[PDB]
Formats: sequence, C-alpha cells, structure tokens
Amino acid sequence: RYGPARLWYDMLGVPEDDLLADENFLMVTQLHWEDDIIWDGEPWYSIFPIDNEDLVYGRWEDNIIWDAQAMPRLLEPPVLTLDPNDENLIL
Amino acid sequence: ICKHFSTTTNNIQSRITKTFTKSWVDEKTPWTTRYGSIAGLAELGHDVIKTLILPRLQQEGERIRSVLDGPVLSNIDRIGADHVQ
Amino acid sequence: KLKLSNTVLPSESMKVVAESMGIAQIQEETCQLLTDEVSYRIKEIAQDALKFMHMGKRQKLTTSDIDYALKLKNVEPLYGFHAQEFIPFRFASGGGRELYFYEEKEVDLSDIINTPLPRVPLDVCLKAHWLSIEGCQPAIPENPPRLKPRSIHELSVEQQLYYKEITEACVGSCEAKRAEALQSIATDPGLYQMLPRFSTFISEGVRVNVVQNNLALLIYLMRMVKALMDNPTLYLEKYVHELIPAVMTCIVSRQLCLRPDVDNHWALRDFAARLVAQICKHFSTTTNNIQSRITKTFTKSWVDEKTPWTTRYGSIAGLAELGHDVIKTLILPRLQQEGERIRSVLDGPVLSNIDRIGADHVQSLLLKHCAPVLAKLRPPPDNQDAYRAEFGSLGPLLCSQVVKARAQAALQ
Amino acid sequence: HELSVEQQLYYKEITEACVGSCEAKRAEALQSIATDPGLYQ
Amino acid sequence: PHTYIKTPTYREPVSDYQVLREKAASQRRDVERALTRFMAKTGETQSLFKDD
Repeated sequence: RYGPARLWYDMLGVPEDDLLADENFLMVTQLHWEDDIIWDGEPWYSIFPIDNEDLVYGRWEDNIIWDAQAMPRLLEPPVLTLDPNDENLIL
Repeated sequence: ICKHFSTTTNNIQSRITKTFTKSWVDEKTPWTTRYGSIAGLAELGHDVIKTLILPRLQQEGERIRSVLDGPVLSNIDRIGADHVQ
Repeated sequence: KLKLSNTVLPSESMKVVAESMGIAQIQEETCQLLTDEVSYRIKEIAQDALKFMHMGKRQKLTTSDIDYALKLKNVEPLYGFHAQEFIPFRFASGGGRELYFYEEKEVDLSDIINTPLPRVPLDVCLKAHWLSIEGCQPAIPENPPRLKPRSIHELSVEQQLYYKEITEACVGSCEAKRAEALQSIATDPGLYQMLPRFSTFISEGVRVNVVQNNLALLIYLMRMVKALMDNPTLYLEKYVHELIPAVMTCIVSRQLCLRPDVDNHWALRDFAARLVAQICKHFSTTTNNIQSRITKTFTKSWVDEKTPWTTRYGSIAGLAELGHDVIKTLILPRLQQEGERIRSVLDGPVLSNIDRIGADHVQSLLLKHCAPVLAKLRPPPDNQDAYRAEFGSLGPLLCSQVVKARAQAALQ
Repeated sequence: HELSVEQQLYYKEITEACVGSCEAKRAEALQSIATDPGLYQ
Repeated sequence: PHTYIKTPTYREPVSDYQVLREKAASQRRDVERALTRFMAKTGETQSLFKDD
C-alpha cells in the first residue's frame, strides 16, 4: 500500500497494512525491410548483453485486461522488485 | 514500443501481432476491442495490413449487416460499428 | 480385435494360364484346386523368407531372401527357367529377372552396350565414434540430433568462446582458418540458439562496412551467409528479414574504395550476392512476400533514370540470375534502353570515371543472357543478321555463344 | 534501494503533477520526464 | 566439449569505488537539478538577471 502507486491506492481507499498461421507473424512478412537496403549511403564474463528474462520468457500477455467486468483471473498488487541486472541503478 | 525494442530474442512484435490477430479474427469480441485490434494492426505497417486485415475484408459485410439494416437502431453498436468502418 | 483373412490368388488368372498352355475346358473346382495350392506355397515361402530378413538384421525383405527361402524348401531359386536335369545350375540363384509392368518389352541391342555402367560403391570400412561420454550423448555428426536474481546469458562460456573464435576466424585473416570456420558454420548441429548473434553480426557488419567500401570484409560476410544457409539443422526464416537487406546492399550499392581493379571482385561480390539472393528466393517462399518484393525492387532499380552504374550493374546481375522464365518475361522489352546507355558511355570522352567499365560489364552480361533466352525458344536459323532487328548488340558473336550452348547440349 | 529524499520529492511532485489539477504543470512535468539525464533509479 | 558439456556466465560487475562515487554523485546532482528546475518553472520565480 505505501510503495510506488500509493497515490492510486489512497484514491481507491484500500488500507490493509489461417491468419493465425505461424508464418504470418515471421517478421520477413511483416516488416518493410526494403528500407534497410543501403543505397548510395553517406569470454569469462558475457561479451553480449543479458536480455529481460520476463520480456523474453514471461507471459506478460496475461496482464492485458481484455474485459474489465469479465476478467478471467484475479490480479494482485505488485511489489517493487528493483532488478539489479540493469546497470544505471546504484544497487 | 515495438519499433524501438523488438529484437529476435524479444519477439515483441510477433507476440503483439498474435494477440491483436486472435482478438480480431475471433468472433464475440465487442466493437471497441475490435476497433483497438484493427487500430494497432494498422499502425504496425503496410505489410501487416496486407497479410492480416485484407483477408477478413468480407467481415465488413458482417459489419454492414448491423449498420444499413439494424432491428435496434438506438443501441450503442452503431457508433462503434461505423467508427470501425 | 483381429479380422485376419486368408487371401489367395484369383482363379480367373489360373484359367488364363491353363488355356494358354494347351489344357482347355477346365472346371471351376479344378481351377480353384490350383489357386489354393500355389497361394499356400507363396505363403509358405514368404513366411520362410522372413526368417532370412530377421537373421540378416534387416527390416526390408530383399530379393535375395526369396532365393534362400526357395533353396531351403529344395526348390531351385531360378525363376525365368526350369532345368529338368538340374545339372547346369544346381540351386544357384541367377538374381531374378529385372522386369517391369510399365516396360517397353523390346529394346535395341546396341542401346544396352552404349550406356555407361554404374559406379561400384565403396568397400566396407570400420569407423569408430562415441555414442556416450560418461552418460551424455555428444552432438557429433555421427549422432542423430527485494532484488530479482542475477540472470545468466543463454549461451555457455564454451559457446560464447566458440562464437568469438568463429567470428574472428570468419573475418579472414588466414584462409585455412576461414575455410574451417565456414565448414563449422555449415555443419554444426548446435548452431541454433546462437543464430540471433550471428545474424546481428552479419547485418550490423555490412551496414558499417559499406560506410568505407571494404571488399574483403564484405566477401567474407557473404561467404558466412552462404555457410549459414546450407546448414540443414537450423531454422533460418525467422532471421531472413535481417539477411536479405544485407545481400541487397552488397549487390545494389556504390563502391567507396578504388573504382577499377577490384571491380573484378566487385562483380563477384555482386555474383556471390546474386547467387545467395536467388537461393533465398528459392527457399523461404510463401505467397507474394519475398520473391516478388525483391523482383519489384530490382525492376524499379532498372527503370530508374540516370542510375549509378555500379548500382546498375549489380541490379542487372540480380535480375539476371532469377531463373528460366524471369529473363524470358522481363529482359525482353528493354534492349533499346540498354543500347542507348552503352552509346552514351561510348560518346562522352570521360574515361577516368567508372561509367565505361560499368557499361562494358552490363553489356556483356545482358548479351550472354539474351543468347540462351534465344537458344532456348527458337531454332538457330538466320544467325547472321536477323539480330540486327534487335539493335545488333551481340549479333554473330551471340550466334556463336548459342552454337557453343548447342555443342554443350550435344555433349550432354 | 530506498529513494533519497531529493528523488523521493521529485517522484512525488512529478506523479502528482500528472493527476489532473492543471494542464500547465502537467506539460512541464512531461517535459521534465522527457528531457532529464538522471531519472534512472 | 560443445557437444557433451556446458557452464553459465554472468554480466561484468562494476565494483569500483571511484566510478560508484561518480555515479551516485552525478545522479544526485541531476535529480536535484531536475527537481529545482521543475519547481521554479511551475511557480513564482525570481531571477538574478533581467528576464532570466
């Protein structure tokens, strides 16, 4: 309740505490890659960066609210997790 | 957000197009959410509306079923339907 | 549930055999008596030829299994003939008769002599490999297949070191290093799940490698693309949206480095790029997305007025290597424009630019394509001055190229 | 892990400027969010 | 041993006191500059120079 989004919590007043075929979606068939063609232009620690595991793996699509009244599951308040994989954060 | 951040490890754009597509092709969806699906799919680009929107252009007939000839005119489906149109 | 039946040979085939032998007027009970006896002997032998299949450790009944199953039942394996005396061939298999249902039933006796004999295959050798290393099966080609936690990269450090070695070998400092790294790309089965980083390294490389036209850097990257394509294990059409604009840029771009001299390689940079471009339109094909898109870009590269001649030559090569019908339907209505461009380069004295070299290469390539396009759809009559109706570009030399093609066809 | 008072005050002012009391403070808060260098953390 | 064995890697950690002091200092200076410019722009303001 007191974390980020406390303003929303206080305003609410809660106080406890065939077109679906895989090819259609391949980005060769969905991207104007012609624009890229350049015409007359003018490891002990990781070598590559580490991607957001939640974006790469998690089903964030399950947080889309398709119908406000008929919501298939019950959502819960989210706690701040302060991922330390991201640089630019002191801790 | 899927032009700046979609990478082949991310699969942001393909997973956004798949949600929009199975929300649009599936019937029982309201005209507001179909409007949102068509709006996102049509803001993605030209090849997306070539290979997603243009097969279901016959759905416009199913739309004009409820526009040119509706038993209930004073409902809220007509403004959303001709906005979709 | 088992509805097993007893299938016998038809009796209406046994009366045909009997009346074609001199035994006429046979009864049906006489004829049914023949087709349950011989259908048992076929069933007795095929059950007995399945013993030799299992003993030889095969799952396919070969033609030699019935030769040993017949010899086991004291019947001669000979099928074409039967020797009453049995002394010339005693239970010796002659390998059956190579006969067909759709055969010609008459051949010329010098057709069998003049055909080349098939190549005797390699003899049996013993190679050893590893199925299991202390419990784990290796991926060698002889084998078939609140703070959030600190995440790990999806590559191992052996895999990341392998990627670093393969990429530092594929920039071609040493040629043997390149060639192995290219073969390693061409047949590593576990090269999936590293393929985003290879595609990104290729794509990003060509775009910052055409800022200064570094031909080797590009020839090595195109060979890396070709080595990525012929690998059978990896799934490529998720990454072809990065691969294709890289090759189009090799073919349709201007050369920032010395214009002449390496233009010979530049033609090959456009030769390797047009090869991999038509190989990419051969694979990965769905309706009206890939091949038609690169065809449209090549044609609007061609019909564009007052092009760079490097871009012109590359696009000409790219449209040229697209197959049989593409030059049959596209290069036809454009000969006059090609001739006019050649005439302009010829008239203007300017020789220190690259326009003249570009013109000569374009004309030679167009003339060779036009030669078979002609050899392919017409007879070789009037090969002297009829080509003067097509502005007289290749003429008798085109006719000589067509004659060389005809000689190659005769050799085939 | 816990924001210092400076950035706690900055977070409070920027979030309460985008709730709808007036439009000009909202436009300056959005022009702050879009054009500041150190808003990580 | 790309074929039978494997091991994980991590991201490069920056445990340097100099660059950590620099990062915390510059982030504190930038957030206090952003806060004071936002509060001076959305209120009554003074200026040492004419129309500044």
